[PDB]
Amino acid sequence: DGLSCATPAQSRVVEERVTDFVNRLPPSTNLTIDQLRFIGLQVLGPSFNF
Amino acid sequence: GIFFSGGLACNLTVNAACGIATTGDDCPALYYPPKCNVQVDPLQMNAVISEIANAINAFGNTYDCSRLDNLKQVLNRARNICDLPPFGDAPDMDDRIAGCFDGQSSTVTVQQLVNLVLG
Amino acid sequence: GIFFSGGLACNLTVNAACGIATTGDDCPALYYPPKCNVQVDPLQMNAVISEIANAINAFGNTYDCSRLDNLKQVLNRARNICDLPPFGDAPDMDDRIAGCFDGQSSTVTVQQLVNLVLG
Amino acid sequence: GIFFSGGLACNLTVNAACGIATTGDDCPALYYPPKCNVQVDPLQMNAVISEIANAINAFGNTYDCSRLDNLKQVLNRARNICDLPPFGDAPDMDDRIAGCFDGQSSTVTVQQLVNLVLG
Amino acid sequence: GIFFSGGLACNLTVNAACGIATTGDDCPALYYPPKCNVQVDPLQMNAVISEIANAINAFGNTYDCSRLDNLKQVLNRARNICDLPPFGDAPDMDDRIAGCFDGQSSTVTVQQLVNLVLG
Amino acid sequence: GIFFSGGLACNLTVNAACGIATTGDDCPALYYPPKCNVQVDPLQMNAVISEIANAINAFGNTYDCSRLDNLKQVLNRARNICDLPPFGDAPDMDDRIAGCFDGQSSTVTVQQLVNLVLG
Amino acid sequence: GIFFSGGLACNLTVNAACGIATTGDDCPALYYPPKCNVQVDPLQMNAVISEIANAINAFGNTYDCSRLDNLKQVLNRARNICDLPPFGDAPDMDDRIAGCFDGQSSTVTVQQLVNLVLG
Repeated sequence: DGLSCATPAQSRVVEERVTDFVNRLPPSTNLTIDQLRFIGLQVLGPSFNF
Repeated sequence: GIFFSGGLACNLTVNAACGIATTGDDCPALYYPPKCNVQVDPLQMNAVISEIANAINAFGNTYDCSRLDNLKQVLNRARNICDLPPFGDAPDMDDRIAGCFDGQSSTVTVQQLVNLVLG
Repeated sequence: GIFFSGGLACNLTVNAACGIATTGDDCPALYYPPKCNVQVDPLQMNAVISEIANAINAFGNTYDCSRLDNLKQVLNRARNICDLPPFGDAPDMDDRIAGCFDGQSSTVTVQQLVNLVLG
Repeated sequence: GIFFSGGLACNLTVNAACGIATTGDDCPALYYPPKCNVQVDPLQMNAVISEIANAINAFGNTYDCSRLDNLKQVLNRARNICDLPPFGDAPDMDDRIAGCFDGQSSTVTVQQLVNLVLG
Repeated sequence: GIFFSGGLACNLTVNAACGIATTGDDCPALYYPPKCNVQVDPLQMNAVISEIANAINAFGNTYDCSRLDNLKQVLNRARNICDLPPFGDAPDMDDRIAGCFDGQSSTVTVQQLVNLVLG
Repeated sequence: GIFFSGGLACNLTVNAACGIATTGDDCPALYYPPKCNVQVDPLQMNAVISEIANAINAFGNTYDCSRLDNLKQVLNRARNICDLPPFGDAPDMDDRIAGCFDGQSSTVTVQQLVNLVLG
Repeated sequence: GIFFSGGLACNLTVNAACGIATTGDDCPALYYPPKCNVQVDPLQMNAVISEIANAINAFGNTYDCSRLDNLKQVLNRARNICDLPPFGDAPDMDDRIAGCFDGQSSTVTVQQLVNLVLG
């Protein structure tokens, strides 16, 4: 939520990176919200709502 | 009030219902705009909080923060006829009685009631 | 609607009352997570404001922010019977009349009352 | 509850109802201060969403997110009398009949009406 | 001990029990808040262990680490009146006999049963 | 319930008494697994302490936070038939009296008692 | 068992009950320390769950997950006589009966009571 405020390039790359992260997650390991949120922060900036 | 101070009209945003009747050109109907860096105003939220709180305290009831259905109980007591207290005296010829009338929910005076039943 | 679309379930947060009957899955009951960084969505505050306003404008009354207790007045006009317009017509065949019958609030016909008063 | 936890009293902010009757110090009436570095608390907003959800769910009605007048229709169905279900059982002697009495929205037993109609 | 020191009240948590009769006011019926990262206090568990251990130790019984039904055995010994000690000497007339009279478990004096049987 | 939500079956862990009779598969008996990365659910401890609280209030006695022997006191009061209330009226033939018969704790009516003694 | 394997003595910590009778020192009573942080052992909590659940299922009752008073019901089953089933045969002279004697929850066999009746 909140990804429509960004330029299309950032939205596309964020979706690609989160898909890649979840697909490569090892078995027996938690999928925490902080990890996805870090993936989004590292692209959108630290003062973006996401 | 509960509307945004510098908001927009009804049709320039989303989730905004118009047709709202307000008193005078002041206190207008303005809602939040769909922008990226707009946050809900605390002072505007205080209005909604106050409206809900005053809605709870209708009928002299008291608001408890532990439960999340006080408005439901108030709105139930609204329709629950049994809630209405007994009348302290005996009726007379001019008092009115609740009831529906041909899809025109209204009140009927004991006068015409006694006129129809006496026949 | 008034629910944050990117939200959670009741048991996954606090101050959230689940068991909310909805007209399908397309409008699910979701709430804000108990985090210290999430922000309240304006395009939801719009829906809450629209709900309260449409409630106030019921019965033909008009909203006015000089009085933080408009919904209180609306509830009072919703419960108080007197507020009902007098039935501008003579009573007739089976115009139903309401009351707390046998414990439950319901309505009975005119003929049902004349059945007992004739006896 | 629906009040801001770290808030101030009613007379120290704006748009804050004064004299709200709670159920003890446990649930104090506090509103958002007029400062700048304060944001609407998502949990406090969850409280209000839950209250409105319960109010809509009352009277066996279900929520719809495509419409913005749900609470309005609930209030209308609360006031309307033909919405009340019809009664099938015969009214015993001790039922209740509602209507205006000396300018008051109350009810009287069937005894009063029958004893008056004797005359 | 029990009733976690920094806990909430009846409805503010999940699975809480209500109505808890407590001597004094400084021993409030508190429950762990249902939020992120709260950990149960060791000391509370110590108190609960103490309570369960005293309950098991009651009636002069001893605790075993290899058995997980000690409290069940103590409850069984509470029932099964055949575990009660016999009376050493001859009984007197003012004694009380247990029986469930007219649907309520009570005691009656020996004099009463002797008068009843002599009749 | 007081079991862990995502726990293991009866024989897949340690310190679990299995064969527990529950009402309905819907809520099975599940215990915490033997993994080094598990934390006790505070809601489960809330359920346990709620059970102990409901148990401690039995027989009318109130809970004391300072002293820690209370379940032992309630159990003692359970095996304290001397603490039973004396009966106000006179027993009849249809009343029941409990005792150890043939080794099992059971009851018999006073009519059987008088039939036996008259022989 | 329900104790802490690596705990300290009762006198060294708070909320600890001393003098707990146990089958030798191989089953010692130890508690969590108030010093350097320690998390409650999930296996010990499994032991407490086991003990409570065994206590519930006594007297042929079954555990419920919808409500949270089960142990209160079990304690009501104890100390309540007539719940005790009736005896099929007739009370023989040898059996024992209950009753408070000289302020002591003792029992006496039928021989003595029949002798008091005949005497």
